[PDB]
Amino acid sequence: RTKKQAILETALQLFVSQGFHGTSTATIAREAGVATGTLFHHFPSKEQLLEQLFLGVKQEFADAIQASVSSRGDLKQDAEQLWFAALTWAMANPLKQAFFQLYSMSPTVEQSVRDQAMHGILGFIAELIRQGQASGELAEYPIELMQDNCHGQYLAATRYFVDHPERWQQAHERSASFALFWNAMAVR
Amino acid sequence: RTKKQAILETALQLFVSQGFHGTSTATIAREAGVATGTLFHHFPSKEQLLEQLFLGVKQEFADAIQASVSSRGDLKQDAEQLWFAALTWAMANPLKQAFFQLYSMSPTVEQSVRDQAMHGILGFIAELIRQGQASGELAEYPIELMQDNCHGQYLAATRYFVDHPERWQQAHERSASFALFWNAMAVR
Ligand SMILES: [Cl-]
Ligand SMILES: [Cl-]
Repeated sequence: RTKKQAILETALQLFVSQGFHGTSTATIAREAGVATGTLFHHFPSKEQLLEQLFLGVKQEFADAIQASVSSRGDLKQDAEQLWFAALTWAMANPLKQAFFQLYSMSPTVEQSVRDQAMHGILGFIAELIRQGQASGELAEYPIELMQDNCHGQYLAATRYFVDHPERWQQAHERSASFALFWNAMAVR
Repeated sequence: RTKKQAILETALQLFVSQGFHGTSTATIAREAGVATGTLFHHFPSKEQLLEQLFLGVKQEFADAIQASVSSRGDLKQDAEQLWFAALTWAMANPLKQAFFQLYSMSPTVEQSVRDQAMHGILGFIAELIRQGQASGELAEYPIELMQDNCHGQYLAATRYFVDHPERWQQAHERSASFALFWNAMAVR
């Protein structure tokens, strides 16, 4: 409805179907129904538009998975709720999920912007790992390697369930996905 | 050296720096030093060139990691050698590794071609998982989910070590990366 929102929504569609460098600002503006001048006012470069979109979608994801969890104090239970809320979000938002698969861990997004998403927007993930390490449930590996690992396993499980959508309906497949996630981190 | 190889190497450079849809066949042919006619002889479409490049780099990766293994019959030891050979390859080939980060798990490559790389070129990975399950060393989850998980953990660890190249020189960082990889799969 808003000019800025039409640009962001149109950019999301095009960056997924045609890529970042495969998409021109003229195409974005036209498909959004705005003058090229209006696009550059809100976003001075195509790079800034991608960065704002990236952080925006990351914030939506973080907000959805945290709002789905009401803790009872058990870390493994909360980790399970967060994992299945993340995977549910991925199946419910196929365009935004395809955007993560393409840009979340790619050399395309500036490392500093990927850092803001990792330690800022998803800062609570490292806090849960720290709590699990302190309680003796999680192994003591470098925190940043463990968060990248959570991120890689999420992308692997969502690739799997998008490729085999019938398996997302099978509890044995879902349980196996959490087991791979938890057992990578758990103390041995 | 060969006309076909100059094209594949040029396409690799451009598909990484400018993307697939951001790169034209004219630019590829020009930068490879070949006539557009020669490009289409070897590769009838830009899609076929990406697919042949993709399978080619996957075959090089598979060949390098398998050639670096001195197996003694211990699965965990062989998995450790394969994991560190894969990460060594990623650090040694920054362009081809960036190509995997961008295309290996992305919706850009045809699912059929991603399947040929997964079950054909890297078919030995599934065989090692089956052997580990039969020996009581690896958990019994669906093998395709486990293989996607191996793939996601590799991309996460190589993202980490490319972002922090000084940590790749630290044995405790390296050991922690294998621990996350092995413990995801191992029986509990
Ligand atoms: Cl969506
Ligand atoms: Cl390279």
